Amino acid sequence: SFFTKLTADELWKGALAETGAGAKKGRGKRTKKKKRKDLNRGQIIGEGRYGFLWPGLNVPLMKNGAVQTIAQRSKEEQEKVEADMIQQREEWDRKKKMKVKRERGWSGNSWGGISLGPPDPGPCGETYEDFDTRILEVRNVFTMTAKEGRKKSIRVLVAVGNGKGAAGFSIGKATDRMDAFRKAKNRAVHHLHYIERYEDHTIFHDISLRFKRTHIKMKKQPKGYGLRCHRAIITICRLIGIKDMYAKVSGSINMLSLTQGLFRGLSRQETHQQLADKKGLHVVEIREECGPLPIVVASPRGPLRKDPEPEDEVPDVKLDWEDVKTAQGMKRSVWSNLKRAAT
Amino acid sequence: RHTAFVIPKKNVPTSKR
Amino acid sequence: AGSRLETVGSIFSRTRDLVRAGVLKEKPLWFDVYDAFPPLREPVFQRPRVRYGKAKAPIQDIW
Amino acid sequence: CPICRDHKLHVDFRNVKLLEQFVCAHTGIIFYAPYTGVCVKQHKRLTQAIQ
Amino acid sequence: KNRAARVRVSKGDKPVTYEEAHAPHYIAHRKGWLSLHTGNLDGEDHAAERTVEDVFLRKFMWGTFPGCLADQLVLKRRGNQLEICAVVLRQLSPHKYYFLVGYSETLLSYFYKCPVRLHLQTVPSKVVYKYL
Amino acid sequence: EDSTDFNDKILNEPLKHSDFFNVKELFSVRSLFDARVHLGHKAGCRHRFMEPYIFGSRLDHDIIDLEQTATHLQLALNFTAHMAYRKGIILFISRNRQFSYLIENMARDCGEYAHTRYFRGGMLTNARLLFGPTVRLPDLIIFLHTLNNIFEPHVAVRDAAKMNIPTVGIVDTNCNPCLITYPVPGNDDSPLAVHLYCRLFQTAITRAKEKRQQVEALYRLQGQK
RNA sequence: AUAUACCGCCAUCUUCAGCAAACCCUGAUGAAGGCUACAAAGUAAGCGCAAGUACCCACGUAAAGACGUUAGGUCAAGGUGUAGCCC
Ligand SMILES: [K+]
Ligand SMILES: [K+]
Ligand SMILES: [K+]
Ligand SMILES: [Mg+2]
Ligand SMILES: [Mg+2]
Ligand SMILES: [Mg+2]
Ligand SMILES: [Mg+2]
Ligand SMILES: [Mg+2]
Ligand SMILES: [Mg+2]
Ligand SMILES: [Mg+2]
Ligand SMILES: [Mg+2]
Repeated sequence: SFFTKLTADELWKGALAETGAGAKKGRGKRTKKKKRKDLNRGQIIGEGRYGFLWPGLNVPLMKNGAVQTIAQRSKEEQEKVEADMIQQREEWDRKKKMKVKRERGWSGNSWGGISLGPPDPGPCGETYEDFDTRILEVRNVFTMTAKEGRKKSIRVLVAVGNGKGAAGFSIGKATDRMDAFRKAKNRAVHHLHYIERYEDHTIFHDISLRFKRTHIKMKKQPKGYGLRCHRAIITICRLIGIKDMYAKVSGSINMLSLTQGLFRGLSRQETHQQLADKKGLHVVEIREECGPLPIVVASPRGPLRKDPEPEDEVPDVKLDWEDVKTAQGMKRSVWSNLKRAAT
Repeated sequence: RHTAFVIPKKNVPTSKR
Repeated sequence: AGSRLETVGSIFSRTRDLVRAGVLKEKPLWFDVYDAFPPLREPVFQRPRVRYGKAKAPIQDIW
Repeated sequence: CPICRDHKLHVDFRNVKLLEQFVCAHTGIIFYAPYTGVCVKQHKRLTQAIQ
Repeated sequence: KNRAARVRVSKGDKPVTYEEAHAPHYIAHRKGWLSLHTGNLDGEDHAAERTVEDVFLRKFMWGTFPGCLADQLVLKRRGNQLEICAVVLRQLSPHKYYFLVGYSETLLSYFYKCPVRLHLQTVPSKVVYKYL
Repeated sequence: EDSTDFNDKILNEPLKHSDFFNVKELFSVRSLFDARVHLGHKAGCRHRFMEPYIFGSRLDHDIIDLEQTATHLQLALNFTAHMAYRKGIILFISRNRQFSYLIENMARDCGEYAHTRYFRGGMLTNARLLFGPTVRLPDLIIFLHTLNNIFEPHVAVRDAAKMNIPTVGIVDTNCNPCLITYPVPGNDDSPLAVHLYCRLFQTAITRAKEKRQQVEALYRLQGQK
């Protein structure tokens, strides 16, 4: 009857079943979720099936300076309004269904390598338009509770960089994935590192550190070598601005230890000026391309030492078998020096 | 098919003291 | 912005680099005073460790 | 691929500005196909135009 | 737990009105009544006929002013007269409001054989009491 | 066109002199020795990063070398005087209840701020919420006592470094001076020494504040004519 | 038909006192965690308790009583998603 009729809000609230026991603990499949539709969007007050034209409501009150009278559309004319209304509905529905093209990361369904944009602007006139955010890891962590039981939480690792030596990472934890992206992104700009770059394209020297159980052996390379490193390192290096470098990860491939160890070793690298000041000597660069010419890249600001460093017949420096095995043509691997895309 | 995820429009705080 | 990495470097080094990178549009008021009249030791965090074996403190008794 | 998706990009020996994008500016070496993504047919036509 | 006429708490972005923010145990302490007639007084009659008229009026005005009602109706009866008081949004043009006022007043006077008068109070946006 | 002259003459000029405010005449090594500024804690309490400043241990009682204190205190007073000349916010922190009254009075006397009470977590690293978005944090934090009541470093020492705030601190023989930008090695327990420190920082600040009013009046008067 | 799709109205713990957005910090930036008043990292809008109010007061009794828990109860109040019947 007419007294057993509810409102749209009550009908959709019960039809969607958004708030229910099933939603609470992963008890409902999302393959075919029901979707709310507004059935009043394209409705005009005064338009009915009979095709009546109400002056002042459906149609203009006055025509040619005189008040109109009650009129009713003809069958042919009213049938053309229903079909044109349908086309509007289909057009609206079609546009919503269409999906805008997206840019994938490392994998199609992987969050890693996806950009989150610049961090949110600060209240006190602070902006980070020159920074870029890139996701490294999105984990779904669970915790047993007394009442709810097994509740789902999101842990997100992101890195931010301006491309000119400034970069940082952070962790975001929340129940919604969109809230974890904001926290990590906005908190990474308050924990920024400054990475020194040799000629603005690579590190000053070969780095070989170990964070906990993760081993990272980076190498300095010339221009045009490109980035031949772990995909996560390639994301961070672009953020820092390192064009050319080689890196190998051994041990545990934990993203957080690989991220916390990379920023640690790239911040503790000695430049050529520091080396000169520390030893009061000239740092001379020798290149095969330039032959025997000595290129002075740094000189001490203080008193230049008059005595040379004592030559060492043999140096007691720990070597790496992986590097010695490669130079002597003994490291056979069908996965090294493979043709890949530009990084 | 991949899961379709796009950045949602940021909300504006409604409740102010 | 800034940098809350108290363990990494010192305030002078962290501010000197970010100001040169562009992150900090204006350098802090104290920055000029530190460069002109710096301290004897750069304030870098260092973790205290325990002495082991035969290592001993240099402190001598005043007799 | 980059050369086949645009019909206005003509691999000719007179189009030096397009051939410089497939040669390293630091080593003067023609990139392999997987680097740029071009097909074997166009990579073989670039090498001839670059030579 | 009790559910009747209660808006459950949310993250904080849900705006509720004064009437919608109070439960039934405040109906005579912090709230009034949306309808005022004599049917329910001691020794009065026709309480079942005034109630059906109220239920129909709220649905008639809700579908006759779609999307324009900020708050619930306040129905008033004084003798023969019936006064409908409503708060409405300013989105709709005045021409359409005057039309619906002259149409609704007249139709409801011939349906309930009584003089019906409708008093609109436009507001820019739905008055917000607090955010639950 | 007029700012460059104002900045160069007023701000840059003091930074060109070794002792613009002459804070070396405010104290001496004998003035510190009479205030028991060399008396430290026992050897068992000694901290490992205060060994360079320890002259020795007389009968298990560390003696702080006053020759370094004078050199360390000169840099702190000059830095403290320059930041007051620049109209900087100086905050005094001390959790020793015995001297809480004295420190609060001096701050009011020298037109500066104090916090001798329990440090609520977030004063500095969360000031926007606690005070407001447009809040201005201190430009210089002076630690008269770097340790708390359970003999551990004050939380502000670590929180002031996160906010890139320069710190001045009176470190004893059981204190950590690693995050203190300008550390003065001296006794922080005797009441005869804390009265000296307070009197010295209060004198350097009042001088600097009055020194800028003299430089401005000259510029203002000279500028008109 | 399905209360194991739901709204709606409830039971129960509740003869409880906690829930929680947004920040901050710790743990080497692991899951996690976050107090000491002679105080040692927490600050907190909002909801609830509380307070008010009703009945004969300040008392007491009502009422109220969050978030959650038990896929608790109810498709047979009514409405309704899905599926099914239509001589
Ligand atoms: K239910
Ligand atoms: K039913
Ligand atoms: K049903
Ligand atoms: Mg795929
Ligand atoms: Mg009950
Ligand atoms: Mg002491
Ligand atoms: Mg149930
Ligand atoms: Mg009571
Ligand atoms: Mg009860
Ligand atoms: Mg109560
Ligand atoms: Mg059941």
